[PDB]
Amino acid sequence: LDAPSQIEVKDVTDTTALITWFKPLAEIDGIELTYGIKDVPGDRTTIDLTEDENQYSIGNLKPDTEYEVSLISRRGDMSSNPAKETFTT
Repeated sequence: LDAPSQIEVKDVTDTTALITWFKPLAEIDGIELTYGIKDVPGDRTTIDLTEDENQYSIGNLKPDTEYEVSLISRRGDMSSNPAKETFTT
């Protein structure tokens, strides 16, 4: 599976951020989005999106903190390779 393309984090405030991407080429059941404070290994929330969703708004983040977001395309048993980006509030 092809990973989501043109992933951009925009509209970042001290506590919120908007993640946007382009839908993968291949048909997929959904996208798994995982985000958390970059250097805290245990801080990882995963959201399962449906194939139709192309953006996700995150709130209640910590100010002046570096975060990492990772996205994977899914289709049954299969998953794409993860694509990751960092952003700072």
